[PDB]
Amino acid sequence: TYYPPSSFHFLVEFTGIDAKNNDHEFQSVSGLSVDIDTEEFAEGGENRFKHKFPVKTKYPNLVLKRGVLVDSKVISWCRDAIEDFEFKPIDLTVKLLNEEHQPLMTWNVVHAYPVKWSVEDFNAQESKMAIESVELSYNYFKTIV
Amino acid sequence: TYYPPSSFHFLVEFTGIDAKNNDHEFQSVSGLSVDIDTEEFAEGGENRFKHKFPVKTKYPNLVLKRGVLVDSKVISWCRDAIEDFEFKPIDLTVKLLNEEHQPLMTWNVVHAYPVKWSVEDFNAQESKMAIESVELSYNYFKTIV
Amino acid sequence: TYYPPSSFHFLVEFTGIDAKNNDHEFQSVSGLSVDIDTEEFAEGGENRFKHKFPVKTKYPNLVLKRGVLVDSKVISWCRDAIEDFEFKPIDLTVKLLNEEHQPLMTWNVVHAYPVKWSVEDFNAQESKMAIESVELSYNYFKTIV
Amino acid sequence: TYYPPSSFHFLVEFTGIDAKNNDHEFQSVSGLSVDIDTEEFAEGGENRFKHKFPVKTKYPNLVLKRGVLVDSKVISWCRDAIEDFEFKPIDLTVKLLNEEHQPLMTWNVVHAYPVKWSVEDFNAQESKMAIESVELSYNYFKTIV
Amino acid sequence: TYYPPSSFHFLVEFTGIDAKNNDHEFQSVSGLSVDIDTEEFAEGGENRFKHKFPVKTKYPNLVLKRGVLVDSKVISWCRDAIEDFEFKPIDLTVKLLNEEHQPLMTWNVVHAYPVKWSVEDFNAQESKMAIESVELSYNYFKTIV
Amino acid sequence: TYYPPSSFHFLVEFTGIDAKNNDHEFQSVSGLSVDIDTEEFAEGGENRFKHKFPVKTKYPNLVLKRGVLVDSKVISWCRDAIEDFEFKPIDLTVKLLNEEHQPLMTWNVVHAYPVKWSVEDFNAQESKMAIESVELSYNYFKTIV
Amino acid sequence: MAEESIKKATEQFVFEPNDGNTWVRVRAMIENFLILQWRAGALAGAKPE
Amino acid sequence: SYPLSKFHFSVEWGGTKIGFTEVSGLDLETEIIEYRHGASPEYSKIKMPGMQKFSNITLKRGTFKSDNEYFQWYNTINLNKVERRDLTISLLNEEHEPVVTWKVKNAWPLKVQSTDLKGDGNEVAIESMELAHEGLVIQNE
Amino acid sequence: SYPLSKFHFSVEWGGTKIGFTEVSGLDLETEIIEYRHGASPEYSKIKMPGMQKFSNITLKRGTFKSDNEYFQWYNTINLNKVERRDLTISLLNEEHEPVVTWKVKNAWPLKVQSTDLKGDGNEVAIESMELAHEGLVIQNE
Amino acid sequence: SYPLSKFHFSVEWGGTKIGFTEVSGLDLETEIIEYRHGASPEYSKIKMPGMQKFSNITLKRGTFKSDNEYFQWYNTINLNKVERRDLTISLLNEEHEPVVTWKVKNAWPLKVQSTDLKGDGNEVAIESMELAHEGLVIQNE
Repeated sequence: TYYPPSSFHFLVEFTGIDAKNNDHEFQSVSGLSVDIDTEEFAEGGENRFKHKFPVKTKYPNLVLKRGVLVDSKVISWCRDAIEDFEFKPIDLTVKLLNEEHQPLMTWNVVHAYPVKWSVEDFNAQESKMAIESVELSYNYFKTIV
Repeated sequence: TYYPPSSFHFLVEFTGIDAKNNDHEFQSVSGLSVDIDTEEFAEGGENRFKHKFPVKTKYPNLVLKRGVLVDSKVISWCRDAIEDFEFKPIDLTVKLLNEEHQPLMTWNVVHAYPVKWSVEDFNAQESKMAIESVELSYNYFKTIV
Repeated sequence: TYYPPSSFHFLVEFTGIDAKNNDHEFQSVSGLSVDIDTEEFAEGGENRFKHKFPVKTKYPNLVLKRGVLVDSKVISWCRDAIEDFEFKPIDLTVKLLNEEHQPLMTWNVVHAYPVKWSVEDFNAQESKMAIESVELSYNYFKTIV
Repeated sequence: TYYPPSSFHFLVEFTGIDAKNNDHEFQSVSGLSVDIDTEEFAEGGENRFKHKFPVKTKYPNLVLKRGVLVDSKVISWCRDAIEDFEFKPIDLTVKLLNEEHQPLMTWNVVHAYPVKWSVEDFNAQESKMAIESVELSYNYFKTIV
Repeated sequence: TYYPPSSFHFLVEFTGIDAKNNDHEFQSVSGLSVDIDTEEFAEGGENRFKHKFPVKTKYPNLVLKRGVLVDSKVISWCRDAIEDFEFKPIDLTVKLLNEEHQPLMTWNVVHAYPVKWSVEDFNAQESKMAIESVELSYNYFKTIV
Repeated sequence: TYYPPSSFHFLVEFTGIDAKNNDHEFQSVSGLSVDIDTEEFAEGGENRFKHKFPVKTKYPNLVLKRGVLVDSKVISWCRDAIEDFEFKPIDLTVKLLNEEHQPLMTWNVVHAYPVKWSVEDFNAQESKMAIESVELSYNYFKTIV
Repeated sequence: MAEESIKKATEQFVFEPNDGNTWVRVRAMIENFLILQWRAGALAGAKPE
Repeated sequence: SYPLSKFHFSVEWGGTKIGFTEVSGLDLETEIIEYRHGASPEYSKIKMPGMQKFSNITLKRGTFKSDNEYFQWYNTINLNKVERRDLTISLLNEEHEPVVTWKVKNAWPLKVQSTDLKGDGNEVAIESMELAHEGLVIQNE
Repeated sequence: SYPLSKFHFSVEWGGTKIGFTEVSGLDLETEIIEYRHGASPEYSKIKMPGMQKFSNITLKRGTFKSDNEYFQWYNTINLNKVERRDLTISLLNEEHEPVVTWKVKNAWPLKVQSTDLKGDGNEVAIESMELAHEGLVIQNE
Repeated sequence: SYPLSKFHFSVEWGGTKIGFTEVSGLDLETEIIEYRHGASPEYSKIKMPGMQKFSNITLKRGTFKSDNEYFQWYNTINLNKVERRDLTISLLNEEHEPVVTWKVKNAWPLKVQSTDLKGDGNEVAIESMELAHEGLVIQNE
């Protein structure tokens, strides 16, 4: 913009999981990008370049981090998939906020489910917070702005 | 939480091995995580994404470190497997503790056995403690909280 | 030259997309280079070297970076290709400028289209600007100087 | 222990080679560890984990370092194997010592022979000691403590 | 020598391209080396070593760097090959100079042609010179001294 | 020894090449080492270890570095092999010296010939000496001490 | 049919604050319902627009 | 028409006494984010505000018989728990009333430093404390 | 035939008073790009101008009753927004008119520093501010 | 109504004498863990207590004939073994009784420093010792 916005003020909301204020707060969000797979072809007589063709649109997994929370609803949902193969996809909204705490821009993440859950190593000789990490697979996203 | 807990106060307990206080104290614990293997498929006519399907739940080995202890019961158990192929799996509990020294949260590790044992290199010109390391394979874990 | 020019003053212009002043300003430009693929052959009796032959001219993708802009025309164009497979290639001009703000030298980029779009990770604990990145595929370029 | 021992006081002894005091002194010892090779299997109907089975116990080579000694008996033994393929395996003892210079713990290394010998690079512009390195293959080890 | 020469005073000259003083000045030159490809063979009964045989002499490409020059004759020559597949190999001389600006030693580079041309990335936030790079393939070289 | 020797005082001599004092002085020497290739076998019923067997003795190439010398005899010898495939192997002696400048220990390098020759990159903006590097292949070595 | 399904989907927002952070969530949800109906062949049009 | 002096003040910290020898560290600070796009006619950057910081506060007092207030507060730390307090610092007028007030949120003690002893140390034994906090507001009406 | 003195000056910053105790940091700076081609007869580099920089400006004043101008300006910061001002600094003659003027574009406050308190601090309480800006022009006609 | 002085004190360390010239390093320190979640309205971090530290203690005394107490304690170190002692430091009243006591757990000597000799060194030869320990408790009743 004339002065572009910073990246440290944002909100993560879930649809299909009971809401709690402690499940909307995260330390970091990553994975909001996309790419197109292509193929190459050489045409006889054309020596200046090879041709390139698109094939598929590709998205990476969405990664969320925060300090450990013991009564999380999101984690209970993750456990049902992890332990029993019960899968029930959800939708999600990522919001980048302005100074009035209203959205500048949002991302609509469609049909997501859990593929990973972990907690970082313990160390008796270091002063650190216990950090939790969750990774989700989804089909695509759209933006609103 | 409002103020998340730190990670430097914890306890490791074994079931099926004679207890000694010196076998419950460790410098570091790692490996408490999980992931899901998936497969991909391209559907003709659908050019927005590929489909992804789950196949299996996967767990990494559990790794424990401490200073060298010469009369350990855990090591005697490791030696029977290492030297004679006598295997007798055990269960284990990992506890993350609060200020009253009671569990905040625990991990139930099921059917574990030894796959690795080592001691770090000696060096005549450095001032260092001798460190021992043990790695265990297990089937799965559950959490209680 | 006697005193070679610096690299911090330049302009990016698009043909086929409605113009806005905010879409001509970028933080960084990269990818203006080329190479020739070759093949090798060993001739019996010639032991001093192998022969090398040219096959094809090759170009890398063009990469543009800037702070996040919410109403960009270039991004709307990228979305049509990304979301619906509607492709409509454009031409582009890269200009390296002198002190009168006139071109020292320009690059003519021919038949370009979008293959990638991303925004860098958010971090609640760091003071940073949100940065956007766009990558384009093209056939070749020519220079004017 | 209550206070674990340090790692800078130790002794290396050989059986089957004429003894000299200068062949029992080393700068560093490494390789005293072990691991178990495993295989995986997926059982139809069991989607919580894959099965893992042990196959073999594995040991790394033993590595010794010291300053260059010109009349070493150990090196004469290494040369017979290296130059003429005359192999005659030996046993070895690694001792970790206490303050009375008696063993805390020892390692019994069984049926060892030489696989490597080297001396580090010379450099006219650096002030350094010439360092020699010897690597041995062995079948297994046992511990006494 | 008794006092070996330094490497910061040298000249690059081209044969077959119209001369200009601005095309003989470079920031850096690299690639003046050579190697011999070999093959191995094990002879039954000989256990001290394997035999090695030479096959071919090999040379790397020659790489030149300088600040960007807009009216270069060398670049016009590079463009004819790059854009139209018109190839016309040239010879080249690399000269290492003494204090009277006469050659200490020279390299005769035979039958060279262009395989690469690039210019380094632009960055609006850094104070830097625009740098150009050219890479040439050749058959062999000889030295005169 | 009681006090091991340092590594900065040594001499390189050639047999079969006319001697000059300027060809016996080097900045650095490397490659005086050896190893034994082995194979593995698993015996049914033996689950404590795999068997290992020796196959061949292996040596690395010998590498010499120094400041550039223009009238070297060693380089003329290297050129005959490099340019015309005329190969005539030589023997070589590496000497590690004491304070009376007499050998502490020597290495006898047998049947050597040139496989590589290079000179490091020139840089107009750095104050550096021009450095030359030569690499030789040989069959084996013996030591005298 | 379509009206009943949307009506049920919006019940979850009845007692939410009436501001931009709600308006955006209501839109995203309705659009997701409709894009599925479009892919299914109920709605006309080459692309969602 | 005259400025205020710096020696008459008081500190309310939840202890039994409000007299101190020295108070320091009442600072506020903001980070700066810089930017320049390649086509700009100016060869310098544009600046805007980033995230905010606060400094630690240091308090100094003389040691008195049977007063162990500093140690006792420090000793309330239990793993990740501590007693947090509201700290009020005030510059006083001739009627001993507030003129300028510094309001500090959520303070706790980071370190407690004791005195050094000397055979020829003809001086007062002075103890000190360093406090962490989460915010400062300045009032001057 | 005589040089100017350094004690009679004024500062216009959008506040209610123009008197200050101390002003510093009115600097200008340019980077240098160096080059040498291997064939040159000289064994040193040629130099040319790079990108430009500006220093931060520091202002110092005494604390007065009911004057909270520094805090109030600082407190206009709201995420990436701040009130920006034109700062004019001037050296005065005997008629109290400008002689030398320093013109500063887009300034805002980076930090506000309060005073330290001492039991034996027989002095004036002095507050200070540090300002960021985007450019300086010097006028002396 | 008066503060304590700093020159009348004693040290009990297991040796034969309790008189010292100088004592220093009786400090306590705690680390700080910081946190901020992206959705917070405040642009600063929340703080909580981490792990704890202690400083080494330095003791200084004059050299006397036939007194080698410092060396003898140091010389009890044998690889990883050492004689550990309870160190008690006390500030005294006019009756030579304790007022303020510092209690130190498990101390041993890290270093022993001897004096420097000078031809014109018209002064007392002073030796010193630095001690490691595992904890400090402060008593003032």
